[PDB]
Amino acid sequence: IPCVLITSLAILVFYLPSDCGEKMTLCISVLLALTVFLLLISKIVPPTSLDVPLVGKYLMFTMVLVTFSIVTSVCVLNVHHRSPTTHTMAPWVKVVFLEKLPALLFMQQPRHH
Amino acid sequence: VGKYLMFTMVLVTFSIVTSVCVLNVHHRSPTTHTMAPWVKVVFLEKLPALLFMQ
Amino acid sequence: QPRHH
Amino acid sequence: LKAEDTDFSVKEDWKYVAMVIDRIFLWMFIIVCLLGTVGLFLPPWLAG
Amino acid sequence: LNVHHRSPRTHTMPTWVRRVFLDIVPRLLLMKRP
Amino acid sequence: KFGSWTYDKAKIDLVNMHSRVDQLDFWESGEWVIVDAVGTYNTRKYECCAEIYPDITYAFVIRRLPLFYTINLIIPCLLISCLTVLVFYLPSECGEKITL
Ligand SMILES: CC(=O)OCC[N+](C)(C)C
Repeated sequence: IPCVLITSLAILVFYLPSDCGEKMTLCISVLLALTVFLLLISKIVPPTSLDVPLVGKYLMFTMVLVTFSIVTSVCVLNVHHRSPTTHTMAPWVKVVFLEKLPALLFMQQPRHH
Repeated sequence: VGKYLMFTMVLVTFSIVTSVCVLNVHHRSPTTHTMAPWVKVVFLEKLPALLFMQ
Repeated sequence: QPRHH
Repeated sequence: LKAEDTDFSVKEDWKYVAMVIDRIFLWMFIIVCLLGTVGLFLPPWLAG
Repeated sequence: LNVHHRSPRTHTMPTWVRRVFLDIVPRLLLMKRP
Repeated sequence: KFGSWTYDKAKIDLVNMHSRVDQLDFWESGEWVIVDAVGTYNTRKYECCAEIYPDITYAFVIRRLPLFYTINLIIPCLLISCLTVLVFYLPSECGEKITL
């Protein structure tokens, strides 16, 4: 139950706005909690190498996914904090991210101004 | 005591999910989102009155 | 301190 | 407004300097991390 | 972080810092200002 | 190392019943594997006693099966170590570098 509850929070980082300034807290906490539970389980089972527990395999897979999520969150934050005085938007970035990909995801940019 | 602790952890996990959703709603602007009319009529007129927010 | 203003 | 613009420009210069320091050290740390992982974790593959 | 939060009200940027970290190093790292 | 305690080579002498340690009825462990297990005959003199005392020494060369500790130490370590450089790509405005 603790593992399931922790693993249910793995995807929350991608719905958290970049402005709240708390993506790193959530994703790092999830990763560390999963690591702790993996270590506890390792303490429980014998240290043999004939097979891996399914629960441990699942925890390890989730840990890899959460590490990927941390990397992606860092990239998303870097993209979010960009200005004309430091970066330039290439035309392909516009035509892709502001026109095509939003349409595929049912985003519908407002473009009020 | 363990049963109580389990129940409260489930509740707190739900609260974390709800807090992510609330934060997402809080940081919305016209430049990126448009408020649907139903959102207005519900969340700015009806539900606030039920909750004595005025 | 620069103290420009 | 003119004074505000000038001050904002100088702050932007400081921010860009900080960004450049981050970028150079990111380069150095990637190089060191890859080199060190190969140097200290290659030998373990050799024996096993 | 200390360098990033500097303002004219608190600091003055040396000429050599401006020269180096706005001309030389950014080009050497394949990054160009707008 | 096995040997007689109070009888020197002139009174009791050891003979290798067979070089390899017998593993016919061995109980495999799942953590180690016996690569080689060989008994060697030796004689040596001791400062205690004026005579030569023989002995047979067995060397068990055992190899560790690495899957368990790989999964439970090495890969968590690598995943944590992959994040060491990300702080330098994090913008200073986001207010989360020190945390990472
Ligand atoms: C005589 C006697 O008791 O010797 C004991 C020590 N040892 C095994 C080295 C000879």
